[PDB]
Amino acid sequence: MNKEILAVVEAVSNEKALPREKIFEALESALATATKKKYEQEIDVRVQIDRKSGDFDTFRRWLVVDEVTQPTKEITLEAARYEDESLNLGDYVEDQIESVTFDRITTQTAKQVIVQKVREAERAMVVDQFREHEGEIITGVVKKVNRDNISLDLGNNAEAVILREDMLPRENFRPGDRVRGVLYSVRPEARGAQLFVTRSKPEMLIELFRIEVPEIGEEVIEIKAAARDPGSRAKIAVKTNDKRIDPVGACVGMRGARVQAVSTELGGERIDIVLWDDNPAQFVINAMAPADVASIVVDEDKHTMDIAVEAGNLAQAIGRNGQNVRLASQ
Amino acid sequence: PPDLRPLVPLDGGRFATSDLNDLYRRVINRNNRLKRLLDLAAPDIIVRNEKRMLQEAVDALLDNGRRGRAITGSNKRPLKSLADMIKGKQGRFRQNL
Amino acid sequence: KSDDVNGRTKMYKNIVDGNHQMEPGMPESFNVLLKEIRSLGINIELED
Amino acid sequence: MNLTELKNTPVSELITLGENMGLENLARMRKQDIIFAILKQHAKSGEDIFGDGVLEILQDGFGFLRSADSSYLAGPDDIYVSPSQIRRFNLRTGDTISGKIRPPKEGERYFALLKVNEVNFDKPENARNKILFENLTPLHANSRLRMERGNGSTEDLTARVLDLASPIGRGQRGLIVAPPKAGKTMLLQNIAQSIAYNHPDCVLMVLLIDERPEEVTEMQRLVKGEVVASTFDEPASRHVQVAEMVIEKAKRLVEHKKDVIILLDSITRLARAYNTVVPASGKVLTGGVDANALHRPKRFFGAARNVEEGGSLTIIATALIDTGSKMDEVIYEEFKGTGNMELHLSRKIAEKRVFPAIDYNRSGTRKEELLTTQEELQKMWILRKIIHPMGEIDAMEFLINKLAMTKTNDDFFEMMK
Amino acid sequence: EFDAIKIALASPDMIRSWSFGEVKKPETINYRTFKPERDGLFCARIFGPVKDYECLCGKYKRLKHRGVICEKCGVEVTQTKVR
RNA sequence: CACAUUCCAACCACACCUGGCGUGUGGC
Ligand SMILES: [Zn+2]
Repeated sequence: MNKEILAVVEAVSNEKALPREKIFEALESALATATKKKYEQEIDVRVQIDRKSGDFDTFRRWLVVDEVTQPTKEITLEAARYEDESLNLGDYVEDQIESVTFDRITTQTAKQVIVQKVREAERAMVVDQFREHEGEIITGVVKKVNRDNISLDLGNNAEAVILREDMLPRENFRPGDRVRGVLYSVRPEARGAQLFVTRSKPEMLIELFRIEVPEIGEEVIEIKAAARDPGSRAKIAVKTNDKRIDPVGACVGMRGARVQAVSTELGGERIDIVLWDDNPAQFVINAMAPADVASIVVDEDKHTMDIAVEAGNLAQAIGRNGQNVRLASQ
Repeated sequence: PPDLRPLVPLDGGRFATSDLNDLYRRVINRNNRLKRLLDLAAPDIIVRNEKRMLQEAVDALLDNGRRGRAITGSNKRPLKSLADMIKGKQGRFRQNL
Repeated sequence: KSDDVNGRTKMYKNIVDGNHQMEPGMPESFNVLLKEIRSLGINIELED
Repeated sequence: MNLTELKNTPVSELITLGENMGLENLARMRKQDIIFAILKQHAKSGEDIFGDGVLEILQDGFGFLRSADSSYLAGPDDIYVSPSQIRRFNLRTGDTISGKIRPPKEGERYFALLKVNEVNFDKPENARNKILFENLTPLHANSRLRMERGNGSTEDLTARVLDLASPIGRGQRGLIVAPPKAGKTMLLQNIAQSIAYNHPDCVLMVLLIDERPEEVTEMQRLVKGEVVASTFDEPASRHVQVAEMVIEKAKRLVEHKKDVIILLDSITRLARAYNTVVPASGKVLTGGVDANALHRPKRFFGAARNVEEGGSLTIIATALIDTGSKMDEVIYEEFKGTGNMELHLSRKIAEKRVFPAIDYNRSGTRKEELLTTQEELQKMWILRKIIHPMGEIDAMEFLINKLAMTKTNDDFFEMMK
Repeated sequence: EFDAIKIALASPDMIRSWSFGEVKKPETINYRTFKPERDGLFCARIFGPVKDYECLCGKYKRLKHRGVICEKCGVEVTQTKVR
């Protein structure tokens, strides 16, 4: 009976994680699905269980449209003179009352839809409370590994997914370690995992600097350009707003003190820390650095840039896979 | 042997027991009572009657009904002894061998 | 087929494996009779 | 090749070392599998290994040697020990042991202990000549553990007020009573720093039960001492496990005539854990705590005492109050009159961002006459009489100002005349 | 396997040799718990383990402890067929 | 130092049931 409904709403474990209002909304959906499965005809029904004053009372939704298929839920947009509508849309009736909500199939569908709704609500809640920290480095142990994606736990049943594109090709995972990344995507409507954390994207590098470099975070050394090759090489152009600070001794550190740390965090990724410049020439010279550039050709109609490197420094300006150029193109 | 003695948990607190169990229990009871009476220096006639009762119990366990008084354990029916589990059309030879 | 506590299982395992051959063993009820006679004041014993 | 030599260095050194040793990519494995595979491949070259770790008794009879890298938990690199060694050399929980070890032999999966060389920093020959814990005669604290640095740094005030509010001694029983976000962490860090500086002879250990990982990683590199912790990443089974581990380590060390000082944070988390791992006994009171759910916290706390033959066990745990749930309160309730020394921090003082926020007269130490001298005790009484009529907050500010003018407390005492 | 069967009288020493214990209590089992008595008509240390490879006190229930008796009840952990 | 075992990705082991005995009735 309704006493059983109150006992159910009071005997939940996650009481505030899914409050009485949304509990009774899920129960309304349960009873609506039950009444739908009762009659062979399809009819939308609202319940309004009356959380604290009274019991439930089913109704009959019309879904006012000019169609006639299954007229149990069909009524024209002009039927408003008798039965006291007086509307254009939204005209619903309260004809059928006092259905049964405790038999076998009703209990089964109720339990099923309640499980579904509570798990969905708790997943969406534990993801949404972390959504405010989008674009930050977070800790947390991984849960399970697979050939397509991995799972991470941020504490208090916080499920996060990391897809294969977010993982590095030779990134190493084992249930037990704390793989740290940056939250980048949230989809609170996803049927499954929706907390997306990445480490292959350049923004993580910024966040990496945000947890390592004290210069960044105060907007004194702005991170302007960033291109990546997972596990191979990251080309970053960071500008200096002041004059007495050199990124080769500030962003790089003291003889590879910061660049080495972010490389080990990224799993051995070469990090070319150069200076951003308002001139495309110096920008592309710093992009292919270190090298010896003796040419510059610019074309704004085709947006192309030709750099004839010196004879012999090919492996110094192109190298493996042309990364020194490809990342520059990126 | 214990499992060779029929004793199965019936429906409820009651157990389906064998007729040999009652015999062995009565034998043990009278033996313990006799051992107690021998320590308290009971009168000669009392220990005589106790020995007679223990003899009755052990011969009933051996072959009930042969002494002349077929004692019953339940349902006012003759009890099943060790000799009864061998003789007749219900012993081991006629039924289980 | 009836009494061998360790023969019927062996026979079933042989038959399901396509082996139509038996093992004598010893009937359990015979050991039961041996114990029952032994429970009396009578000693029954198997020789060599 | 020792176990600790790979136990303490960071993961990066392990990476370069295994990459040098010509390994499968070790970056795919856990720290414990890293050390396991490296020790495997080292023994595959023909070296006899040495190792160390704290023993844990299992109910099947055999024991397992854990490290502080796993926070004393089950891992692939745990060293198996037979029950017969536990018999002959008289081993038990808490006995830290170092000696000859080998990788698991053919078909096994855990290291084996060959030859015992050090039992609780002692010869294994005298390890059988030990005194038990419950047979000890406890006492009050007589030796003073001075917490003042004397250098007069800015944060050192939070230590000097210690010597002015609640004295500490070897084997003291201290309870920190404070609401959340009042300044318990910085207080505990200063306590650990001052103890490790002024008393480097006594072993210093800290308990972090259901804490944040950032606090753990900041603690493990701020204090000069081996720390153990357990965040909320793990079930309460891990918390109770590390609880027996640390308490038995302290017990065996004090049995070896050593002074142990444990800083536990927080006892409320530990009580929640003990309550949630204990089965229901049908005895429920307000808050949702079982009646026997508190026997384990009572045991862990009553483990503190001052031994007469030598050594002592000081246990200083922090409790949480004003957390909105009555259950926590009930915990603090049974821990109200159990301790003989308390540090009461009121949120009313911490709300003004004036640190340290310590309630003076609500704090105190029982039988503190045996910890300090006569001059110091008289000056403490005079200071208490001066601070009593005034309130909490600006009176604490008054103490902070009077402490900041002088360099050490000798000048403060002389000025108070 | 074996030759002819021999039957004769049972000497008291022969009975004691056959005996793996002595039943003293006239009780068989308990009402609440269905476990057998200590040394009644249905005993464990006298006849054998009621369950397969599991002692009466539950201390030695694994196959590794199979073959030995306990320290309190003293029941040789084996199959129940020994009963 | 020695005896002796080593508590956990599918799954192997953790299975399945009242003729104790009597009475009554019926059939061959
Ligand atoms: Zn047992």
